[PDB]
Amino acid sequence: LDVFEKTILESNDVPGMLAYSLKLCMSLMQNKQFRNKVLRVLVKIYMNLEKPDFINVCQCLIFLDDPQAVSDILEKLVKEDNLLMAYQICFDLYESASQQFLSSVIQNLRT
Amino acid sequence: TRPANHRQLTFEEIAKSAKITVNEVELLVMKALSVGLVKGSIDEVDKRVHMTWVQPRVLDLQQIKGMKDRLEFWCTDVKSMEMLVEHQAHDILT
Amino acid sequence: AVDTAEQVYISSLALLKMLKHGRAGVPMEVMGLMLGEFVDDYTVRVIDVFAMPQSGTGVSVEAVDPVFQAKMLDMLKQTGRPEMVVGWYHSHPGFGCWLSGVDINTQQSFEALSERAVAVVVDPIQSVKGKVVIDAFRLINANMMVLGHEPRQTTSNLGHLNKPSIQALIHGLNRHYYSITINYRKNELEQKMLLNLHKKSWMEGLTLQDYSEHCKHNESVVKEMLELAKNYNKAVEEEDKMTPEQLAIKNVGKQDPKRHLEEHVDVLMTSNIVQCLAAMLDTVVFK
Amino acid sequence: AVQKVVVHPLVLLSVVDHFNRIGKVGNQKRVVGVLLGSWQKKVLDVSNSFAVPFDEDDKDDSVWFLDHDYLENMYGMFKKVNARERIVGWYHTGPKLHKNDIAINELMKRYCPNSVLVIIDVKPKDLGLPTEAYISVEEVHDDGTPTSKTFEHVTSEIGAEEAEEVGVEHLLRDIKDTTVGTLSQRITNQVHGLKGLNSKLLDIRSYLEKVATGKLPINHQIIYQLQDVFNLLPDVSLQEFVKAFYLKTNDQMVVVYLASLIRSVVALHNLINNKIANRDAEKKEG
Amino acid sequence: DLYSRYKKLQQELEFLEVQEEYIKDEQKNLKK
Amino acid sequence: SLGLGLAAMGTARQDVYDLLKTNLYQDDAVTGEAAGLALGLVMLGSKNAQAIEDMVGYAQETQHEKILRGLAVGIALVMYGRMEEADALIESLCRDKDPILRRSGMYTVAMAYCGSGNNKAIRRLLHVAVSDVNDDVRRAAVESLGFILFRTPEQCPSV
Repeated sequence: LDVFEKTILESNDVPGMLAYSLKLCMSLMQNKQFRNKVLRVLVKIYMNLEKPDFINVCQCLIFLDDPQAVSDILEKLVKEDNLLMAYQICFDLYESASQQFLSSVIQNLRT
Repeated sequence: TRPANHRQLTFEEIAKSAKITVNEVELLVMKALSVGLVKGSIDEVDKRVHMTWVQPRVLDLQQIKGMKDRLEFWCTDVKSMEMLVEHQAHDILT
Repeated sequence: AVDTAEQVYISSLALLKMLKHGRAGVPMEVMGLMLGEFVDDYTVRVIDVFAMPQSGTGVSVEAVDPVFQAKMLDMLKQTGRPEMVVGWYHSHPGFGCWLSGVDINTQQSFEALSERAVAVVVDPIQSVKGKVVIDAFRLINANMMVLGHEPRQTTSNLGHLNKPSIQALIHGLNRHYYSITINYRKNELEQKMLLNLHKKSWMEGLTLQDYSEHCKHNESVVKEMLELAKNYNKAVEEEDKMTPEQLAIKNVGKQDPKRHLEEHVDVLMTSNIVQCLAAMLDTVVFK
Repeated sequence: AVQKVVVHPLVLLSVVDHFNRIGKVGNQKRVVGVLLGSWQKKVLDVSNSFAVPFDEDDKDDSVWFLDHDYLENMYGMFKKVNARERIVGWYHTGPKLHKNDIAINELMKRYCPNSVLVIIDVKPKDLGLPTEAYISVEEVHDDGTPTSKTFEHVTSEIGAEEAEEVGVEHLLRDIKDTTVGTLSQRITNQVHGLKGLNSKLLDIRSYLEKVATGKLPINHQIIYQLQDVFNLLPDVSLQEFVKAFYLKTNDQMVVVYLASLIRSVVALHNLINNKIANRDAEKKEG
Repeated sequence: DLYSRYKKLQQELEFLEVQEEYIKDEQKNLKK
Repeated sequence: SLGLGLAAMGTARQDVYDLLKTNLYQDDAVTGEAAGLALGLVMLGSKNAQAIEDMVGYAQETQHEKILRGLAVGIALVMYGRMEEADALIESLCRDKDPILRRSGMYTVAMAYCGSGNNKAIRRLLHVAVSDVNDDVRRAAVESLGFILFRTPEQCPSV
């Protein structure tokens, strides 16, 4: 895990090298056991990036099923107070995620 | 009394076990084959007889123990030689 | 109305009574009753079958006294549990399956009390081992044949699956009756206990086989297998010759070596490999 | 007296459906019915059956009933509807040889002289043939009683017929072991019948449970055969039984060695029959 | 991208091993 | 009931499950698609194993066929995308004598591997497509291939 986190925090340019690695770690991934261990650290560094990407931290999350982590960063965008960038974190969540996940996350949105 | 290995007694042993001379035991065993109580064959020059079948008798609760243990290891022999067949010809029919 | 998805469930038990009574008096049209259990407007279940004493001719067959009928049903109520007559059958001998002009008439008598009396034909000649050709029918009104109106209002993708024969189409199908798709009610109650009861043996294989003659039979084949190979020492030698598609039509008067020469090789193998292996187990097992 | 019996699969099946029809009693019922058939050429035939009403109470289990009017009229119908058919005896569903079947046979022997019975199976698990039949013999003899009568098993098999072979082979449509080649014998009686000999070695192991602890009658007429089996145990491996065994292996394998030699040449002639159709079309067709 | 060459040719044996089994059991089953 | 479970699809509502119990135990043919289809819809991907035990324990003793048919789709739909968590049931229905329930076992592995390119499915999902004798189950077996392999449309025309 941490030498893979060191691939993305090294002397390496990022045009798109932190994008297709997310594609490889979802498409040709063997099991869920090595998927979630890789996928959870690839978007905390996106939060650690100077521009937090929004569609991939929601795309990974419904693969990871965290009904509280999207509400934590929804709080950050309510704290930031712009529905322009609190938008694709939300309609990508409505389009992709299931009805039960949107019925489970709603306790964390109104609280 | 003798096992199924040999059961091949000699004429001198009958001369011991029945205290009768040599020139009458052949006259004795030809009677025994004629009545039907025993089924075997008679040699004369090697002085032995190949008895094959004897008349079945009765037995108490001790000779069944002989038929208990002699029967019991014949179970695993039927087990052991068949165990090859369900293992070696297994893919030939599932 | 009906939906032409009628799906008549029968049994596993009735059809053997159908064919045995159908074949023991085969060239005459034998017939009987169908004693079953009704379910909803779509399906029907026929579980038991019995016949009657009959009197017949060449083209017609009748029944006799009705006192046989009521006394038979009383004895089947008291032994087992009661049922109800779901229909009737008959047996075209070697014809096929259709309603003839007299077969349609007693059907017309039976469709009045209950309107769902199933008419069944069994042919115990056309049935070789597989197909058992059965094809149960039921009438349609010839009054709607006069109207030119097409009945039965197809509402399921289940009717037009089996195609009728042309010979049954020469007859009243489809101007006075229709066909019904059927299957068979199968269960471990019965299916396990006809498989594991019919083709079974006990000693046919733990025994040897005519030990002085098996090796003798291992020459009764090999001796002519020499001269049959002499024909195989002949027929290949006339190749690089006239275009062996010609060597298919021409050789239909006499036997070829090539197919007959691998015929005995299977026979000369399994006769030996079985008899060699079965002898070498009795050495181990029997002392 | 009787060579063997011949049972059709219909009457095999015509008990099971009645066993379903009385299966709602739950507690206890044996199916007992009238067996119909026509024995000819000293071979017992079985064709048709039904079942007669029959009950049994456990306390004083010597009280049976056969409603003979149901036996009179329905056979009279069956004698009408098939005059070739007649009575052949009776049967019962036969799990474990119940006690009333010593005089059920004597109750209805005034119809059939050799009133044979048939024991069938309703829960099939075996490695044999799950149809059993006995015969009635009586004896004023060796030791037991002045009035002694014990049933004796005549051998049993399921006969087929050209009418019903159409039916049963349509009714199977299931897992099958057809194409009898080198392998059907390996599994019908080399995999199977060796384990068939298990439950017969283990069956006499079950009588052996009386050595000092089991039931009180001891042997007298059971051990004359068991004394014979260890006596008729086969010959040991010292004689030319060793030598004449290698003799025939040295004869039976030569035929296999010739037959396998032929198998290689035939497929090699087939190999050129594909090299005639490979090279002579790539220039022609392309 | 040889690790991408490895998945696709791990996906080959993933996909080929079943196919050679798939026609193999037809061989008896069509005969039956 | 078909409109009711459709709007309450995958919702695990107890209120729709209440009147769907008494719709199920009617012992009636015509309620067969009414009960068993909506009984799976409201429990989509729930795998509530008592309700599976209620369903597979019910479609073994009834004597109509739409009640054997509506539950055949309903018990396939209670599990969704499980990858290992259906396989004891998959072995259970495929071993059973029921041709509908063997056919129902084919749809369940088809929904336990939605888009999943697993070999462990494709060994015996497609082995029973060769060997099984009913034509109903053989049509369900080959129509389970696109539902497990729509993730790559390149390989499916090749097989």
